[PDB]
Amino acid sequence: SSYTVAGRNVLRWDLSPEQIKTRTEELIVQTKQVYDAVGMLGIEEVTYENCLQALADVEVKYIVERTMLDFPQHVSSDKEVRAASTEADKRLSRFDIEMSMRGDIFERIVHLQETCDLGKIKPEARRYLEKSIKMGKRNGLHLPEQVQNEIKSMKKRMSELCIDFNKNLNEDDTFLVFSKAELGALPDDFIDSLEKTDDDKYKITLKYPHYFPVMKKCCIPETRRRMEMAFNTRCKEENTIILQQLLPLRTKVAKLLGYSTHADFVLEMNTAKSTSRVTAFLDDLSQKLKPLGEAEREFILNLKKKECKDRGFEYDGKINAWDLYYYMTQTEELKYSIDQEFLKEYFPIEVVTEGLLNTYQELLGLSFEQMTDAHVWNKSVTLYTVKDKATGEVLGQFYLDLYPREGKYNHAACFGLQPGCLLPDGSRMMAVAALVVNFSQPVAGRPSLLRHDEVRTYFHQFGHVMHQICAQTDFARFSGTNVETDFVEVPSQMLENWVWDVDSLRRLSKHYKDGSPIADDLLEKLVASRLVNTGLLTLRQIVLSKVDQSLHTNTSLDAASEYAKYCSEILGVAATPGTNMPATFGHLAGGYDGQYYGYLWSEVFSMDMFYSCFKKEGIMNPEVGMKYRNLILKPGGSLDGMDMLHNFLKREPNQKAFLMSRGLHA
Ligand SMILES: [Cl-]
Ligand SMILES: [Zn+2]
Repeated sequence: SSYTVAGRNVLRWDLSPEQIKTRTEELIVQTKQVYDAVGMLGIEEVTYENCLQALADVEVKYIVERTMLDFPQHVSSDKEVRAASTEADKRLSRFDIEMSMRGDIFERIVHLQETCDLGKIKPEARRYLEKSIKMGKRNGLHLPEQVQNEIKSMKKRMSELCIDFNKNLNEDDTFLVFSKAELGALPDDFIDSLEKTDDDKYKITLKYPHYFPVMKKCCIPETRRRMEMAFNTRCKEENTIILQQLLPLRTKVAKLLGYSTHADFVLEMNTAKSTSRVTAFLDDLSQKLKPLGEAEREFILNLKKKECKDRGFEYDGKINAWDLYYYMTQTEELKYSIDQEFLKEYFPIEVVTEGLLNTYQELLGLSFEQMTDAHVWNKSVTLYTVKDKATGEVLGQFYLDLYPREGKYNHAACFGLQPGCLLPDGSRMMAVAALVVNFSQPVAGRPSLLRHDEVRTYFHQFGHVMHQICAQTDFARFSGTNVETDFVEVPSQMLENWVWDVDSLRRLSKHYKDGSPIADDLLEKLVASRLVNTGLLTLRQIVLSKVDQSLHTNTSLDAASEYAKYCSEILGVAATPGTNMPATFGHLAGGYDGQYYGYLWSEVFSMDMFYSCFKKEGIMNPEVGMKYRNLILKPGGSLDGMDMLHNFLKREPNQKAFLMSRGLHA
């Protein structure tokens, strides 16, 4: 039933290494049986029930079983279960490539479109049919069989390269060792948490909770230099080898499919449509931010000269990559009176989580209840059940996995586990999501204290959770977050706006000892500090967006060189010789390849919506929140992104709101 919880979460995290391997093969047997059945049908005999429905039914069954097999590599504490899940993921990705490239299925899907009365099927059924054919042509099934086989050969190779690129980064355990003197100006609560080694020194990993606090706060520039050198050479040798194979393969395949470049190939499936529009979007936006960057660079450089004079260090006359976060943090302290180590005392994990959940219950018309003694992949992970408030309909569940450990995904993300789609049964399948982040854990009496950007990250991922859960579609491939890649960061970045509002921030905050609120004064300063460093922060995102495009267009260019070019030309902060940032750039192997612009692309749509509707009619208004839920979250990828923006805005979007959020004009 669509009004109940029990029996609707089919997922299990019991699995032994043998159980993953055996179920991978079983799943392939069961799924291939359906594709064989559809392929065996005569061309004249195919119909909705035995071809279209049969494939869509098995897609649901496949995707659900697959996430019990491919997800444990990201969250299990057992190393052997992670490797089995990894090897399962590689196998199943080769299986996907085989089924996607079957000419007999593609032949029958095309025949069904010409002969079937397209007006009698649902609009999303027409979409399934149009997209399935589009995929077929994008997999080269219109080309000769000898070309198809070559394309297949390279796609299997590219899959394994992509999986190896990210595995190398998650499995990395590079550390550096420093004395107490070398970690100067880092707080005691940071340094006491670190592991002591021989010769009374401390161990610093290159993880996000270690790296950024050192680069932000450490006052010894040699320490910052060594940490940045280490961070931007993680997996250098092995992932440089991967990129040198990966990028030319992407080109070679794209050219065989009839595209000039790989960037052109991916852009066709995005709201931006074409690489010309992306290049124009980034160059135009780079131009507008240029004066902000020039001003921010000049203030930072003056500030360095003062600190170098005061502390008596040598002054090299430039902003190095290792100086960038340090003086950006310091600019925030001087201009907005914000100490992030003071401010986090007001954001304890329990108070933030409660505040976050209360915010979006009210806004989106939902009810969350935590489940007790829930089946989970770790003791520290919790499970919540999402209900519609008015109807009482059970929309989905989400897991919260907030704390770091050995083997876990290093970065912030949201994973789709179950789609919110129709079954063969006729009933609705319950959506399931996992919020994955890395904030400190409670030590003794001191609880987990969140910095403001950690709260924002928490809100970011919860935007993906709500998208995954509120999305109700007929078919599995359109459900949840399966939208255009350059649209998928609309719902996530949207929710970040509630972390820059005074009323919302007061609702999210409480001091951990005495329970006092943040001062009215300091809340104004926090909301006003949104603009601080915005030039260089946005300019860095343009560098990455530009690099990502360049590496997927002209693929006879050195990746590190290309990064250093845009670093100097756009950001005005040089990449340090010997470091290759692209080799660490996990988005290039995690499905944002040629699509990293999508963050900035989406932020235009998120700000335009936030300013035009939410900020006008009150940011906690249920009618606007329900209008957002129904028009943006609910359809999933069953409609185009730009149509879903049109339905909400009643017009095409524009950059006015985005530009106002940066402090510009048009
Ligand atoms: Cl052949
Ligand atoms: Zn995101």
